[PDB]
Amino acid sequence: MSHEDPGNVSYSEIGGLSEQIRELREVIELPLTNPELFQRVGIIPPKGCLLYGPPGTGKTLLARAVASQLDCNFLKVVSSSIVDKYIGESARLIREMFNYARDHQPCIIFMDEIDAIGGRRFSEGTSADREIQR
Amino acid sequence: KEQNGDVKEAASILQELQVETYGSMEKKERVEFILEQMRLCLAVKDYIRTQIISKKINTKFFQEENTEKLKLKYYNLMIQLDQHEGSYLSICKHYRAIYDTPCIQAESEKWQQALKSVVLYVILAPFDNEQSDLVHRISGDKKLEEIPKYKDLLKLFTTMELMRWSTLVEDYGMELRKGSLESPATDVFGSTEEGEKRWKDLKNRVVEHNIRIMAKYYTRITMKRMAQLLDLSVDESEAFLSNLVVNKTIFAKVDRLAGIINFQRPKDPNNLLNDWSQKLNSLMSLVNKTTHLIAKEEMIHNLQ
Amino acid sequence: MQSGIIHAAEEKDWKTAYSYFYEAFEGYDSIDSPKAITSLKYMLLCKIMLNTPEDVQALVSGKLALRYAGRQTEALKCVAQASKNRSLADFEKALTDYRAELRDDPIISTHLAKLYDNLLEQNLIRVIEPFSRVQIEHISSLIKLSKADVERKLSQMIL
Ligand SMILES: Nc1ncnc2c1ncn2[C@@H]1O[C@H](COP(=O)(O)OP(=O)(O)OP(=O)(O)O)[C@@H](O)[C@H]1O
Repeated sequence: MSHEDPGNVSYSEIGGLSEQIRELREVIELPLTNPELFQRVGIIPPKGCLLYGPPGTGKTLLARAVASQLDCNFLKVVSSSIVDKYIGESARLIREMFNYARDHQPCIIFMDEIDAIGGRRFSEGTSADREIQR
Repeated sequence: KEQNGDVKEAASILQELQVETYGSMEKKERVEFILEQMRLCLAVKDYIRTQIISKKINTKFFQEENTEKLKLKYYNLMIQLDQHEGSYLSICKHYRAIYDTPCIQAESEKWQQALKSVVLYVILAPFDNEQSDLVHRISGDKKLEEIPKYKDLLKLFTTMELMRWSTLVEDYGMELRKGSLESPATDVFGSTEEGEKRWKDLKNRVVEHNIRIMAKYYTRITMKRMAQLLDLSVDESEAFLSNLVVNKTIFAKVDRLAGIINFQRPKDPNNLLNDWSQKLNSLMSLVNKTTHLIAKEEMIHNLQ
Repeated sequence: MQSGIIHAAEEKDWKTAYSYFYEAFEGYDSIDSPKAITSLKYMLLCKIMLNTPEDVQALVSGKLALRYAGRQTEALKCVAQASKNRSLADFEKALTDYRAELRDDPIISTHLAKLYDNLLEQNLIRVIEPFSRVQIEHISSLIKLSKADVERKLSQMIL
């Protein structure tokens, strides 16, 4: 909860892609400010979103700017926190994470470099390949 | 309003009502609009739909603190639908809410007839434990006893006993020409079919009320005595006792061939009868023993 | 549907007989109306065969039965209502106007004779319940029937 993103101004300086920003502004900000519009239509608010690169760049910047624009609460997690050396209990630390996500809600959570922690276990091998699957 | 509407035109607005309920919140004007179609639904003659759209109104309640006083005047439209067909009890609790409009009044004639309208449905409602404590809330009021017919009304309820039904018609048959207030009798006797159904209702209520004391006082009775007691033929008594036995409100066995009829006494062959009776009676003087003990103990210490 | 008819002539299982007609109606729904309107008659009648008229009104009150409501569903509701009210006179009064729908019953003798044998004691439980000692001649006037077969049926009720 100690992550610091400058801007504000930095949010105005990123430029492209405009319409992508106009998608994320909505999917992120609208469900919080106007939950009433969703319950009328019957549409469920999207609970997740995927932003990938680098065909171009600007992923982390843009989302990080939303943290400082929407204000409210923001939570940043580095992908290096999943291993925990022996006893991969950090898996249950995800349950802790979602515990306080249910307390401090609303909140925004970032997941960067998910390919290391969300791989496909295609070739069964070594050891820690499996713990990540857990 | 152009074509004055019909079954189809009133149905076009129906599907459009709920479109803006979840679209936006409007305090007053919308409510006034959402009650506009049911008053046309009475002219549609279809009641099963009128009760659905009226079921959308109750979730909007409580509407008080806004208007105040107009929406309290709409209940006069709702009681019309509820009083119509199947329920006399549904108007019971709601007429105490239509009684809150003369509370702000500032009006005498409307209020004075509001009291009779709220007091006379007790007979039209089937007896229930909720009715018992319902009538006690209205009893004892300072404004209520102003009506002399209210003393007759109350007399039939308090401690029961018996009365001639024709002498009852002497008091309640004058109220048609009497008035001042003719509105309660305008609802009862306004429609010949309505008035007749409430005549048989009053009869059913008085004969049912004569029964519940007989149920506590018997023991047994001759059949022919109940006929002269209820001022009707024995065949009519057979009909009455058939409905009372299928309502299983009171168990009885009434033998027509031998003339011996009775309500209860419950069988209770051995166990529970002697158990409760004998034992609790014996415990009376036992638990009262220590009670009068301290009575003499204090009296003797007052003078010594 | 045929599974239902054969089970109705077999009379062995009155439960699954309603299940077969229910599924058959699920097949006939949304495509062919004439088969869907005639499918409800058998399911509701087999529920009357089970002596459970209370659930009939609950099935016809759903939004699915309102589109298919018609002159036949009132003939089903009136048999459910006469069995609930336990009155043969109302049943016979409605039996003449709905006889056009009564002829579609493949076997009119089975359901009517079993229902008559049933409604017999459903009319007896009203006259018997109020008092234990009862004369046969005056109580037979309510049901309007000779005393012979009546005593035969009562003794059967003891058996
Ligand atoms: N739209 C933009 N406006 C301003 N600076 C930008 C923009 N896009 C990228 N940058 C510069 O790129 C740097 C990193 O941003 P970003 O998160 O896009 O890199 P990245 O996604 O890690 O790149 P890659 O995915 O190739 O590793 C920032 O320091 C910023 O100065």
